[PDB]
Amino acid sequence: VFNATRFASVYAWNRKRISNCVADYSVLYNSASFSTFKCYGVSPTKLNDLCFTNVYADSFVIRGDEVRQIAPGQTGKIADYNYKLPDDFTGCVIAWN
Amino acid sequence: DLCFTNVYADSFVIRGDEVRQIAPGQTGKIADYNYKLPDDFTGCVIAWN
Amino acid sequence: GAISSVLNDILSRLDPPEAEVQIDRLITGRLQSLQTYVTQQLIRAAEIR
Amino acid sequence: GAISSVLNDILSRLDPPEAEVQIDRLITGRLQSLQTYVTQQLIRAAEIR
Repeated sequence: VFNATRFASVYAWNRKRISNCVADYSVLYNSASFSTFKCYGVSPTKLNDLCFTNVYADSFVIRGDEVRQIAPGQTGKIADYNYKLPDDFTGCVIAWN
Repeated sequence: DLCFTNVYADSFVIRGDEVRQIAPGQTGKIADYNYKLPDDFTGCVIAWN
Repeated sequence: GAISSVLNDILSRLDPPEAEVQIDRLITGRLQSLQTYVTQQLIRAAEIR
Repeated sequence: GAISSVLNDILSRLDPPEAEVQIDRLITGRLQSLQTYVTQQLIRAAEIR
């Protein structure tokens, strides 16, 4: 999901199923890997404290200027055509160079 | 126009990409661990190259 | 209007800033409901009197 | 307190996220309007009873 050799295109973004495993996101704060890291429906530091039921990861690559429009309710040539997020979306968005 | 009682300036230098995380309620390495602003903090943030 | 109707879920999910906004929305809604309930109960109490 | 008093105008002009906030404001205001109307009607109905 994070360290895969090659992510799929946003045109056909891989649908990854994460289940029956321990989710530990402290690696992001335990090492400087990703420049951009933000959450909307939850807290970045409480992901490990709070346990979810079914976690799903979406991997895609877009232009740098197109990152700002990757969020719930956003519109543009990426949000409304290939990949869209629900307005009530609950999750986090991760980006790095 | 508004005159304050006591003014304290905190001068520090951080990584270029960490400036956007310096504000009340923001999250990040410096913000969460090293230097944190109060959530109800009243003040201004100034940065330059 | 909040993400969830449980205060514990908001506390365990969002940071103090956003958790406070969600809890404020929940408090506003529940307080409006309680004020309406109290007003209607006072009207019923006037009728009972 | 919203940008416009028409839901259709907000939907056409504003994006889904900001349109939702404005529609929530309009709904909230109209809800206190309905609450005031109902309270006045109930009080007048108690007097008429």
